[PDB]
Order: sequence, then structure tokens, then C-alpha cells
Amino acid sequence: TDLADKYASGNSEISGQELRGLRDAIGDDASPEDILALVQEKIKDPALQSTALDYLVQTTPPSQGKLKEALIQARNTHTEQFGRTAIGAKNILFASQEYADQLNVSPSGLRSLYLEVTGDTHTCDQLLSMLQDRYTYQDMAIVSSFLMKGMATGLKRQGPYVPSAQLQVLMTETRNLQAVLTSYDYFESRVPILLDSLKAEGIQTPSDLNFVKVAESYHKIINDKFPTASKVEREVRNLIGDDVDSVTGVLNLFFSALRQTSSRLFSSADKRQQLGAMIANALDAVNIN
Amino acid sequence: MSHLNYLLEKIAASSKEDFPFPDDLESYLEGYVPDKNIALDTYQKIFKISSEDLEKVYKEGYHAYLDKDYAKSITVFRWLVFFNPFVSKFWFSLGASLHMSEQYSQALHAYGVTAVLRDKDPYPHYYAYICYTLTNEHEEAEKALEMAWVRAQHKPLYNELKEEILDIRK
Ligand code: NA
Repeated sequence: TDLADKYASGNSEISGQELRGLRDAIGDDASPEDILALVQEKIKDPALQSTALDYLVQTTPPSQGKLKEALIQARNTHTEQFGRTAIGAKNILFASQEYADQLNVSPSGLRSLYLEVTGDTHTCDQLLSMLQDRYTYQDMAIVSSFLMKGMATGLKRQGPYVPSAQLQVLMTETRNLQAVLTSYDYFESRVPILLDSLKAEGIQTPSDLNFVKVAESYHKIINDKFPTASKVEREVRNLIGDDVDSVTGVLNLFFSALRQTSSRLFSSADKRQQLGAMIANALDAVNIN
Repeated sequence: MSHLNYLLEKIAASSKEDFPFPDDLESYLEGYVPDKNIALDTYQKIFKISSEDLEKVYKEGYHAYLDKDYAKSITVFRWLVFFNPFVSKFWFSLGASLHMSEQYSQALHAYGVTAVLRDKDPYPHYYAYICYTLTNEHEEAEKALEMAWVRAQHKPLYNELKEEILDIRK
């Protein structure tokens, strides 16, 4: 219809009514300062503020030449003041809205996270620790995909804020995160099944035992570049105790994980194969021969 | 679109990962000797890839090899070895491609694995001999030559090779 509606049509965080309302509040004789003040007042999120400013500059007719000049200056000052907080967030606006629709998080919450993640160097582990406090594990998969989608967008634009080489490393680390998540996803499902099984035969398991603990042990074992049956057995015993059926159950779970978790988890085919062997060896040592 | 790319996209799509594979298959396969006695499913099995699918990919890599595009063939064969490292012709074609690319150190490894998977064949050992010769010389060439010799003699299938080894030794 009109220009305000076109801006707002695919944008779930603003309406044409709200854009026109901002436009109608700004007089012909408004200064850049006056403009910015009204923008912060009516629009809370910097990305939407930046979007509204684009609209104001574009919709202002020839008769209001002085206003248009003031708006252009005002938008420039806004971009200078907020920087990536405005422009970077705005460039992932629609992505953030589509992904937030699948979560119990706000689109702005996702944009804040993206800015934080890509705003500095981050390893796989640092990304994990970051997500662990903020999200459930099942939500982390979607969140990780949002991060990848945003960074893929950042590679095309080749912006001034975050260098290309950094995005490449960030995407690599995030891919590693997604691989790590497969383990947590796997154990979250299977561990309660093991616990119910052990309970069904009257075997008590440690109260401090959960799928997160098991997943961390799994990764500790995988990240051991020289696996032995002894070390694997000891790790399992520290995890669930000394009951033979309990130890065996975890070992079988670890072995099954080798074909159910991401191939990216293993830096070499040799160690994956060797780890399979050592778990198999640990199972034999544990059971009564 | 190559069938290999079709498979990778098919697998990637059905996962919760953008790219559920190692970034560097060269590094991933280094020093790897597939052990048939380890009770682990191959990734072909895990990803439910049919043997017909892998064969299509093999021809793609083989076609690239015949076009002297060794770089492309090496890429393909590594993926095949990643999916099913117990197929000896995958390693052999990988070795040949590395050989033609003058990447002898890695060519030697691929030939060595081929030998393990295919004990009766003298040819993986013979091409190992050639490569060991090309390093001028690790002195592993003669040991590999003898291994080819043992497997080559007495059998009519490997007579052409038996003649050559005799011709070499003089
Ligand atoms: Na809207």
C-alpha cells in the first residue's frame, strides 16, 4: 500500500502504524537532534530505530527538503553512535525473527547473542558454556543454526565490523559445537533409559549422575589421544560406581555413541577405531570370564 | 550435480548440523589402517548409503582420474574411503591419484592399506616399490619388491608382473 506498510510487511517487530506515527510526530523544522530524540522515544530496539530512520529518509517528499537533509544527517549520526549494534543487528533482523518464532526467546535476544558471539574470538567450548546457561539443550540446535545462518550472511556482505577470516573460524567452531551437541542430545535420551533399566533390576545408581555428566565423560574419553581399556574403565567407574551391570551399561552406551554421534567429533579415523577397540576391551575385562 | 554432492547434501539436511563431517579428510585419514576385526559400523552403514550409490561416486572419481584431474579424484576417493574404508579399490585409486600428484608419502600409505585389505595382490606392493624408489631411497623399496615377488610368482594371473621383477633384478 503505502511505504510504511512495505517496510513493516515482513517485519514482526514493527507496524506501518508505528512508522507513520513516528513520521507524524516529526515536524518540518525538526533538527537532527530532535529527530533522534523522538526515535529513541518511540522505538526501543536500535536495529528497528535504524530501520525506522531508513523509512523516514525514504518517505520524505520534495516539499520537505530541509527535513530530508536533517533526517539524512540524523540517520548518519545514529549509525555512527550505535555502529554494529544498529547495522549488524538490522542485517540479521528477518533471520532473527524467523528463528525466534521456533523458540521461547525474543528476536532481539537472538540478535544480542549473535552480536556477542561474533563480536569476539570464541572456541567451541566457550560457545558451549555460553549457551549452557541461557538455553535448554534441545533449543541449542536451533540456536546454533541461527548463528550459522547469520555468519553465512556476514560472509556475503563482507562488512567493516567483523573480518572475513574471523567469521570462517567462528563458523568452524560453531560446526564443532553442533557436533558436540549431538552427544548431549544422544545421552539425554538414552541415559534415563539406562537408569530405568538398572532400577528395574534393583540396582541403585549415584544421585550425582546425569546425562550432562555422562556426555562430559564421553568427550573426555574422545579427547584422550591415547585411549586404553584401563582409562576408559576407570572413567566409567568414577561416573556410575563399581556395579558390574552399571559399568557395562555405560560402556555399551559409549560404544553405541560411536555410531550415533557426529563424525566431526573425531579428529582422526584411527582414534575412533582405537576407542571402539578399547571400549570393547573394557567390556571384556569388566565381565566375569 | 555430482552424485557425491547429492549424498552429502542429503546427509547434511537430515542432520541437526550444517556440515556433519570432518573439515580435513586428509588429516582425518592420516596413519589410518582399517581394522576389519573392530565391531564398528562404517559411515556408509550409519548414513544408510547403498553400495550402488558409492559405485556411482567411484566412477565420478575414476572419470576425473582419466581426465588427469588428480586433485578432483583425490577429493572423491577420500570421501569414499571415509564412507567405507574396507573397499580396497577405493584406497588403490586414492593411492594412484596421489602417486600421479607426486604426493608419495600419502600414496605409500594408501598402497599399504590396499595391501592389508587385499593380501593376495602383488601390485599394491609393486607400486609401493616404485614410490620408495622415488624417495631415492628409503631402502623400503627392496622389501616391498620382495613382497610383490612372493605374491606374483607361481600364479598365471600375475605373470606380467613376475616378468618385470625378474627384469628389474639384474
Ligand atoms: Na509488521
